[PDB]
Amino acid sequence: VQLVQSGAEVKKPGASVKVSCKASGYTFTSYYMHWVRQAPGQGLEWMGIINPSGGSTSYAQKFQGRVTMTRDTSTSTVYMELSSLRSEDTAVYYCARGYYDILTGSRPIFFDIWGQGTMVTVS
Amino acid sequence: QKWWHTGALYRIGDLQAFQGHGAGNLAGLKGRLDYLSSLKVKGLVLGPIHKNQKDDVAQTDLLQIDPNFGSKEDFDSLLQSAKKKSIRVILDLTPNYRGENSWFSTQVDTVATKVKDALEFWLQAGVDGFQVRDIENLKDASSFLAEWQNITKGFSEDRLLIAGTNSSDLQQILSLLESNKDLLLTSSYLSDSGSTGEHTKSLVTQYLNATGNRWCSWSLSQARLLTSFLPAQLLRLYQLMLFTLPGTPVFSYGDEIGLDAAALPGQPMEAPVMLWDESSFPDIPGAVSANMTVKGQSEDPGSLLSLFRRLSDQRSKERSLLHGDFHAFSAGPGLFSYIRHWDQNERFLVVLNFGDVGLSALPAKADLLLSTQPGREEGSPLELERLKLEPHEGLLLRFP
Amino acid sequence: DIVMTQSPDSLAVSLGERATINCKSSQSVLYSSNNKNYLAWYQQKPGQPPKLLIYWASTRESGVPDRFSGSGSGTDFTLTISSLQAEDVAVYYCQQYYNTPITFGQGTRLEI
Repeated sequence: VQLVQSGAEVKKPGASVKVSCKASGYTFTSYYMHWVRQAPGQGLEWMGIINPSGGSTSYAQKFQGRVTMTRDTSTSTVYMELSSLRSEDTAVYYCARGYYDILTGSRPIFFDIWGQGTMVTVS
Repeated sequence: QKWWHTGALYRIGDLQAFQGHGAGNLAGLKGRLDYLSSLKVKGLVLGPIHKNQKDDVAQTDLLQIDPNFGSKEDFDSLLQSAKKKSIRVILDLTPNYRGENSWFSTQVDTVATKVKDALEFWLQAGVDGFQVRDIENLKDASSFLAEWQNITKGFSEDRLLIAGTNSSDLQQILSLLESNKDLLLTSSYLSDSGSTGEHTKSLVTQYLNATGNRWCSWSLSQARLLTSFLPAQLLRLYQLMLFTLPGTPVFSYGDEIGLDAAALPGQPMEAPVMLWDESSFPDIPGAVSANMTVKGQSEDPGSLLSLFRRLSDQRSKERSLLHGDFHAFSAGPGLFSYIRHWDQNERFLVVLNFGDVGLSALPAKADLLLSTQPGREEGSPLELERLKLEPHEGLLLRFP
Repeated sequence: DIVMTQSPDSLAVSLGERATINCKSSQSVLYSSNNKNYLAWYQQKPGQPPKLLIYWASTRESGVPDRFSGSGSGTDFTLTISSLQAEDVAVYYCQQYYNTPITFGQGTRLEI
């Protein structure tokens, strides 16, 4: 039971980056998948959420227009794509599994399973 | 008249989303019939609820209820409680409703036989009608709808068949209705919000003349919410129109409170959680305010739920709105205005301003029943020459 | 959007001593429906993702030692470590999930 992300990537200003996040060990379509990025030496910033059962998303306003989250249920993989890259986008990008409260059937947004992370560097 | 002529239909596509996690069974839905009575709806579109192993024709049984929804005896109990409260039950029989292709990709004859046999089975069980969606994916759908309509209507005249399409084209709709001329059909014909009042006027009048003013359904989709196509500023306007067009208005659960699936992060656009109070969405407490819930909107006369109840009450009791006699006169660029009448009963005038600017508009003076916006004298006569509409305002007026 | 402020930004504490990190939120994260505080605490070591320590402001995730404890309510919360140990050198974040967008604290560093 783990989440494994794609390798580190280096990009030029104005390009796009697509990070993958493969799930293993659990029912993929039952847990929401969030994305959190961390600039070097900085804090954590939540980007958005995708629900693997249906594909509905919800992005933070800061990233509305540049972020796109998709899913492939056959491969159990979540993709996050960021366009119009600038210097502020150099960060480690994590995919994180949303907690599921078995008792109440609710999904409060805190993260029990994290991915390795993916370093994206922008010139 | 026919029961589905006497008011609005109410689609509950997901039982667990409509009621709450785990309570999504037929027995639990019995406890919501009082609320659905307060909406004055005449029929529920329920399901599908049958056993459907996804994309597997042999392991799909339209005659057996998925245990996660209850038993056959739970369904019988639900039918009697609804009958005692004058609410009818429509069963959705779309076969592969858990897969991507609703009608499978193989064995068209076997799938059609499953539906045909399910019609006869559930008619004997006491259901009042059926709905089949995604008709565009069904080969020779016009022929199958004719066979299914004959069986449904040959069992009893008080039984209904509802077909659903994603299509918005008029020829593709007219060919589906050809061999039927009694099928209630729902489509994306009015789905585009960007259409002006002049265009909405053209859509309605052109459809009624191509169909010979036959009884039809009025809705924005075959299953989706009004908020899937309309912004909040147009919700009240469209609810006034759908409740005052000649035909049966069809809604989905949550339309009465303006339920917006995008407002709840992560929720499926097709089956969002129904917001009864502040405990309905405990995942993200800040996402739901009181004005978004049934409990909060029930205390507000200006709420969308209060308008839904007022329009539904008028649609099910006024004889001019129960029978389909309708004429829309030219009255402006962004205006849609029409009269509704039947013999000598009370007549109703509907004036709809789809634009963002005030636009100017049979007796000289008529009594205003309600407006989609506050600040007017309801129960005090207005006049139809200095009629002035605010942006996105709709008016309903009475005169004998 | 709810702002999370941690205090202090850096904390030096000897081994086997009480370590106290505070977290303040610009808005109450107490849900009056279930009387729960929608707050979580994470631990992050260099080169590694954050690790969930505490949720519901005071419920500890299975596997986290007993010395870690979370307290507080409403708008004020505290992460406390009874006796600091060597493997606890990390950056500690609080996170609210009462509303969207999800926001974190700036982080507190914990050294010997």
